[PDB]
Amino acid sequence: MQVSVETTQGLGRRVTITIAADSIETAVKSELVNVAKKVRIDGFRKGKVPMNIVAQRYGASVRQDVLGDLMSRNFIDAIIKEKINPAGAPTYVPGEYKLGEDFTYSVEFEVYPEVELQGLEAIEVEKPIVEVTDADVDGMLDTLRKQQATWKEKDGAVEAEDRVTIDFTGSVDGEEFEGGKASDFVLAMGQGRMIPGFEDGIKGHKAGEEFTIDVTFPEEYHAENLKGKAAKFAINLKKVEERELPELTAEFIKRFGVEDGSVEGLRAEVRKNMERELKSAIRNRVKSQAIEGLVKANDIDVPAALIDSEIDVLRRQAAQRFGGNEKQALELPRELFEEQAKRRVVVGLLLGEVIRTNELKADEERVKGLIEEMASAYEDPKEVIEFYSKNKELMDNMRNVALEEQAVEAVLAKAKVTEKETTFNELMNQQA
Amino acid sequence: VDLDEAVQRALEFAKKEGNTLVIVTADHAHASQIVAPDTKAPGLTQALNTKDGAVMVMSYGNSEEDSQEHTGSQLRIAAYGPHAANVVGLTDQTDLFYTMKAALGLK
Repeated sequence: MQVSVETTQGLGRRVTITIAADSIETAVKSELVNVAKKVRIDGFRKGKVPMNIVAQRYGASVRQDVLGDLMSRNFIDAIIKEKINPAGAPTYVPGEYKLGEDFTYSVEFEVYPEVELQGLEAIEVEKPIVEVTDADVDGMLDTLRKQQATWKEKDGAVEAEDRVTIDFTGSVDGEEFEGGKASDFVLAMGQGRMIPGFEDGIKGHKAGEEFTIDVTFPEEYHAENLKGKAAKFAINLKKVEERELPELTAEFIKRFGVEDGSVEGLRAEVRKNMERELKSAIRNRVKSQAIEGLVKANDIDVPAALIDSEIDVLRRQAAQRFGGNEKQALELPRELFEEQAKRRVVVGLLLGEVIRTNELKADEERVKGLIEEMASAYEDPKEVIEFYSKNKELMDNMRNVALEEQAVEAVLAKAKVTEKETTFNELMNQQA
Repeated sequence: VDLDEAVQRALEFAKKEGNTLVIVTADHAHASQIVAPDTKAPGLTQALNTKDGAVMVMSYGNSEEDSQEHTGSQLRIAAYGPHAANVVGLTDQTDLFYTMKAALGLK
């Protein structure tokens, strides 16, 4: 093969293949009799016209047609003898083609560069052994009661989780600031449209008393025009209300996924539901800490090929929830996916190198556990277990993710992972 | 001698205009978002805690089991799409003990 294996820059290697003039004239000629076979005129051809005339005159048009295929034949030929896995996208830049002469084309694609594992032991991860304890079960169920609470009033008693109606006239550092007043605002104690100090001056009093409270805006408080200043607020209590606990009626409580509607069945139901959410979110917690530590610790020039792949999956994922844009996903703004995808590539490169270094292989029983528990999140596990385990293509996909998780925990066994046992209030319940 | 303009009401009115509950809305960018991304200026108008989108996908018609069927598009039971037939054909020696296909180029 007549080739010029150059390199544009780093990964972008330019195998400028020039198909030999003789080889083109023969390959086109061999394709032209195939055209005649497609139209069945090959057997009607009595050989009265020699093959040179039908190739040079008639087949003068049908040249680039054949070259489109020929470029790919020399491509797969080249990368096999070069031992390159074709990264990038094979870019056939056609120099030119004369009548039956040599066809120069610069095939620009990427190669895989040197990967360096480092700072593996330096990575500080946390392993929060979180469960939904009886405190979390009843506490969060109680929050659900107080979110779906029946509105009521009471005569002069406010607490931390009640409701109030006030009109205030505040001043920050002595200035009647932006607004100053806020007339007849209904403060459901348990909201987050005000800072501590303010809410603490509301949630321990009764209606009739019109007083002031002293609050101060934090140093962390991102509003600099308020930050550090002490705000005096003349709170006028006019209404004392309560967001009263509603009835956990059998016909209501059953609707949370309980058959008979037993309270103990709801506590059990939210145990398994909140834990199904929880342990998957613990997985995301520990994994993303390890993953960020990996990228930040490690250096490699990242192939645009794999970036395009991860972007593409994120484009499908976006379009899926962005009205369900039917394969319009490809056109979605790349810049939204660019950085996070490139990150997800560095993940795949380093974790793949951790699979190599720690010589790992996916465990079938581990893949099984992943399937049955991921599917236990639905009322349709059986068809999922069948969809994966009766399909080697998708089972191999789930071996990929299993082995990727083995690669994470392989880095965790090296990394500074602080393991602790704690309640549901830890993980997602960071409402601050 | 026009001090009565500078002090007119409070300053101008109080300062300028009002609000539902008058404070200057500062962010508190911690949340369940652990120290991993940059995002030094998130903005984000309040939001809802952390986890919200779950029982609805906000697309097609997928929420209640009535209209969840057929258009069952909510990322129910996930899978990787690396491009091509995983191995493709040419892997030669990626030097791994099982073909990891998170991502793959060429097409």
